Amino acid sequence: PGIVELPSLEDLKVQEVKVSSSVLKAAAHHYGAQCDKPNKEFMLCRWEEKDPRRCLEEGKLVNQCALEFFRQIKRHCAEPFTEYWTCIDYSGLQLFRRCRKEQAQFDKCVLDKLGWVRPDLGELSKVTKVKTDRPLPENPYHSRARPEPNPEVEGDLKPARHGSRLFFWTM
Amino acid sequence: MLKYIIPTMMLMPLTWLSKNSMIWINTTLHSLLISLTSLLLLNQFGDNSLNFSLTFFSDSLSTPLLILTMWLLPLMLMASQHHLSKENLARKKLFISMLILLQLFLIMTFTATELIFFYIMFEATLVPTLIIITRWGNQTERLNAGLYFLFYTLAGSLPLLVALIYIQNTMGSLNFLILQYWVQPMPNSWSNTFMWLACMMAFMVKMPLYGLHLWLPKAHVEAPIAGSMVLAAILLKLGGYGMMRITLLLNPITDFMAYPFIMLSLWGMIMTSSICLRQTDLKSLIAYSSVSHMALVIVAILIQTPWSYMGATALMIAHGLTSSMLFCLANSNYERVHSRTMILARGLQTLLPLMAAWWLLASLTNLALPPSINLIGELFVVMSTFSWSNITIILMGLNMVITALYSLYMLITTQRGKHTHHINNILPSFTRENALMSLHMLPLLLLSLNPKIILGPLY
Ligand SMILES: CCCCCCCCCCCCCCCCCC(=O)OC[C@H](COP(=O)([O-])OC[C@H](O)COP(=O)([O-])OC[C@H](COC(=O)CCCCCCCCCCCCCCCCC)OC(=O)CCCCCCCCCCCCCCCCC)OC(=O)CCCCCCCCCCCCCCCCC
Ligand SMILES: CCCCCCCCCCCCCCCCCC(=O)OC[C@H](COP(=O)([O-])OC[C@H](O)COP(=O)([O-])OC[C@H](COC(=O)CCCCCCCCCCCCCCCCC)OC(=O)CCCCCCCCCCCCCCCCC)OC(=O)CCCCCCCCCCCCCCCCC
Ligand SMILES: CCCCCCCCCCCCCCCCCC(=O)OC[C@H](COP(=O)([O-])OCC[N+](C)(C)C)OC(=O)CCCCCCCCCCCCCCCCC
Repeated sequence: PGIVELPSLEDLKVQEVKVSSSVLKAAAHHYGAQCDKPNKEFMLCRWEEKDPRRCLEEGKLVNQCALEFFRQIKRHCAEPFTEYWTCIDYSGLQLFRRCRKEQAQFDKCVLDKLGWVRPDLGELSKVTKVKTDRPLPENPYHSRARPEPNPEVEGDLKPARHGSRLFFWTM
Repeated sequence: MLKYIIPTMMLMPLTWLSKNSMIWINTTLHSLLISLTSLLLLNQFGDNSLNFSLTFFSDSLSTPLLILTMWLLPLMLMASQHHLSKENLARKKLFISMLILLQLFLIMTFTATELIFFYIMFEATLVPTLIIITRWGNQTERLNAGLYFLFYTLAGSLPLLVALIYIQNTMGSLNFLILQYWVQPMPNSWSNTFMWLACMMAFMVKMPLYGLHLWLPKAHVEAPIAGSMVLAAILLKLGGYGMMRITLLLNPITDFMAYPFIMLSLWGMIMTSSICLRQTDLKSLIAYSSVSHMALVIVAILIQTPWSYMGATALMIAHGLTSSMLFCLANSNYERVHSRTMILARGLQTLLPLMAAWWLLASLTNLALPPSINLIGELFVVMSTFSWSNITIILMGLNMVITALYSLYMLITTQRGKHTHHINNILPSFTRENALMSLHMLPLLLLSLNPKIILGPLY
C-alpha cells in the first residue's frame, strides 16, 4: 500500500517543558485555569482529526502557552512555588492533602500578584465548547465507499402458484 | 379415481363394525359391488387417456389391472376364510384390513399420474403383503421369505427413487402426461447407463427377472392363500406396469441396454419351466411357472413393439387369473392333505370330479390353449419376438413344449393315476371352493369373447 507520510525532524522541534511531574502537578489547577483555550483547541483537534500529524501546530501552541505559564510563575512567585512543589515531590503518591499550607501560600501569592483563581471542585472536569477555525473532518476514518445493500421486498403477498409444488401435493 | 378410493376405505368401517359372524359376508358383498363399479373405467378413447384429475388418471393399460385388482379382493376373502376359521376375531379383522389396505394401495398405484406417487404407493404395497406373509403364513420359513421379499424390492427400488428425483430435477415434472411431450432422447453414456439400470432394476425384481427371482418360490409358497393370490396376480404386474411407464423415458438407450435382460429372460423361461418339470412342491411349481410366464412379459417390454405390449398386457391379465386359480387349486388340496407335496395325493379325479374339471381347465389355460387370452398374449409376444429376431422361435417353441409338459405333468400327478390308499380325509368339494374356481375361470373364458379390453393403450 501507500508510503506513510511522517513529518520531518524540524517539524517536531519545539522548546520543551523540562520540569518534573511534581512541578506539573503543583501548578496543575492554575495550568487548567489559565491555559484552557489552546489546550482545548488541541484536544478537540486530537479527538477530531484522529491523527497526531494533523495536530502539530496545536501541540506547539500548547507548548508555547505552557512555557509562558511557567515563565509567568517564575518571575513573580518562584519561591512559594518551589516550597510547594518540593513538599508535593516528597510524597510517593504525591498527595495534595499533605501540603495544604504550602498550597495556601502559593495560591495566596498567585492571587495577590497574578490574579489567578484556583478552580473549584468540579470545574476542570467540565465539558467545554471550543471555537475553532479549521474545517470539520469529513472522513477521519478514511472510510471508502460502502457496499450497496441487498434489495428489500415489496409488493402484496400473493398466494403460492398451485400450492407447494412438491411432486404431487396440489396444495 | 376417488369414486373407488372412498368405498375401498369405507370397507374398513364395514369390516370393523360387522358382527362376529358377518365380517366375511359384508366384505365380500361390498367388494363385489366395488368390482361391479370397476367397469366404469372402460371409458377409454383411441387417442386420449381417461384423465380424471391432477393426481389420478387411467389409460387402457391400467384399466384391466384395476378391474383385476378390484375383482381379486372378494376372491381372496372367499379363499382365506377357511384356514382362518379357528382364528381370533380381531386378528381375522386385521387380516381383512390388510387385504383391503393392499387393494387401496394398488388401485391408486396403477392410477398414479405422477411417478413419485407411483413409487410411494408401489412401495407401500410391500407392508400389507409383508404382514400377511409373515403373520398368517403357515410354516417356519415365512419369516425368511418375508426378509427376501422385502429386501429384494427395496434394494431394487431405492435406486429408482434417486433416478425419479433426478428426472424431477432435469425435466421439471414426473407427471406421465407431461413426460409424454417433454421426453428427451437418452443417449449413450455411462451415466445414462446407470440411469437406465436404476429405472429398470426395481421392476426387474418385481416381475421377476431370472436370477433375481429367488424371493418368489419362497414368498409365493410360504404365504397364505390370499397372499399367494395377490402376489401371483397383481404384484408381479406392478413391475410390468412400471416398465411400460418408465420405458418412455429410456429411449433410445433401451435398444442396446435391453440385450442382457432379454438373454436372461429368454433363457430363464426355459430354465424355470425345466425346474417346473422337476418340482415336488406344487405351490413352488406354480411359483416357477409364474417366473416362466413373466419372462415373456420382460422380453415383450424390452423389445418395445406394439404387438409386444399388447401381448404383454394380455399375458399379464391372463396369467393373473390363471396363476391365482392354480394357487387356489393347490390350497384346495392343502386343506385336505395338509402337505404341499405333489406326489402325496393322487388319483383325485376318482374322488373329486368337478374339482378335476377345474384342474383341467386351469392346466389348459396355463399351457396357453387357444382361443384364451393366455394364448393371445403368448402368441402376440411370439410374433413380436420373431420380428425382433428369427432365431428366438426356437426358444419360444421349446418354452411352449416344456410349458405344456409341466402343466399336464401337474394335472396327471395330482388328478390321475391310482389314488393314495392311506388318505381317507378327502372331503367332497365345497360350494365355496367350486365358486372360487368358477369366479376365476369364467371371467377368463368370457374375455376370449371380447378380448379388446385387455390389450393396452395401443390397440
Ligand atoms: C362452503 C363450506 C362447506 C364446503 C364443503 C366442501 C366439502 C364437502 C365434503 C366434506 C368432506 C371433505 C373431505 C375432504 C375433501 C376431499 C379430499 C379428497 O378426496 O382429496 C382427493 C385426493 C387427491 O385426489 P384429486 O382427485 O386430485 O383431488 C380431488 C379434489 O380436488 C380434492 O381437493 P384438493 O385438490 O383441494 O385436495 C388437496 C390435496 C389433494 O391431494 C394431493 O394433492 C395428493 C396427495 C394426498 C396425500 C397422498 C399421500 C400418499 C402417501 C401416504 C398414504 C397414506 C395411506 C393411505 C390411506 C390408508 C388408510 C387410512 O389434499 C391433500 O393433499 C390432503 C392429504 C390427504 C387427505 C385427504 C382428505 C381426507 C379427509 C377425510 C379423512 C379420513 C381418512 C382418509 C384416509 C387417510 C389418508 C388420506 O385423493 C387422495 O389423495 C387419495 C387418498 C384418499 C383421500 C381421502 C378421501 C376423503 C374422504 C374419505 C371418506 C372415507 C373415510 C373412510 C374411513 C377412514 C379411512 C379408513
Ligand atoms: C357372454 C355370453 C356368453 C354365452 C356363451 C358362453 C361362452 C363360454 C363360457 C364358458 C364355457 C365353459 C363352462 C363350463 C365349464 C366349467 C364348469 C364345468 O366344468 O362344468 C361341468 C358341467 C358339465 O359336467 P357334469 O356332467 O355336470 O359334471 C362334470 C364332470 O363330472 C366332469 O367334467 P368334464 O371335465 O368331463 O367336462 C368338462 C369339459 C372338459 O372338456 C375340456 O376341457 C375340453 C375343452 C377344450 C377343447 C375343446 C374346445 C376347443 C376350442 C373350440 C371352442 C371355442 C371356439 C369356437 C368358435 C369357432 C371356432 C373359432 O369341458 C366342457 O364341457 C366345457 C365346454 C366349453 C369349453 C370352453 C373352452 C374351455 C377350455 C379351456 C380354455 C380354452 C380357450 C378359451 C375358450 C373360450 C371360449 C368362449 O357344466 C356345467 O354344469 C355348466 C354350468 C353352467 C356354465 C355356464 C358358463 C358361462 C358362465 C358365464 C356367466 C356370465 C355370462 C352369461 C352366459 C351364461 C351362459 C349359461
Ligand atoms: C436388487 C439389487 C440390485 C439393484 C441394482 C440397481 C441398479 C444398479 C445401478 C444403480 C446405480 C445407483 C443409482 C443411479 C441413479 C442414476 C441417476 C443419475 O442421475 O445418474 C446419472 C449420474 C451422473 O451424474 P449427474 O447427473 O449428477 O451429472 C450431470 C450429468 N452429466 C453426466 C452429463 C455431467 O450418475 C451418477 O452420478 C452415478 C451413477 C452410478 C452410481 C454408482 C453407485 C451405485 C452402484 C450400484 C449399486 C447397486 C445396488 C447395491 C445394493 C444391492 C443389494 C444389496
